[PDB]
Amino acid sequence: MQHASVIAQFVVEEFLPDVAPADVDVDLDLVDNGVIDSLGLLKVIAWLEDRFGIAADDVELSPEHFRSIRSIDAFVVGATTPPVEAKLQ
Ligand SMILES: *P(=O)(O)OCC(C)(C)[C@H](O)C(=O)NCCC(=O)NCCS
Repeated sequence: MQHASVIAQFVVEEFLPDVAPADVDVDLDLVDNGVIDSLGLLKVIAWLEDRFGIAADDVELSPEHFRSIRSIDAFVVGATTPPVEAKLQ
């Protein structure tokens, strides 16, 4: 897990940026925020894939992928771990 704090900040900042993301239990299943799994996922995959040019086929989309931030961290780290100071819309 590299820059794991950025991953929580990346997802948490999108939902609650007025709250310190490092002060949020990053152990919460993003499923509650599943709102991003469909509407945000379409925008994130289209924008995120374009930014790194990663084909969606490389990874399958499913609710289990958002079950926990740690699970996603492994898939992202296994392919690419891009650290960012803040989430870009
Ligand atoms: P949302 O809560 O409608 O997304 C829920 C899940 C993740 C179950 C979604 O239906 C799914 O099967 N996975 C992602 C599908 C997808 O490509 N989303 C973009 C347009 S819905």
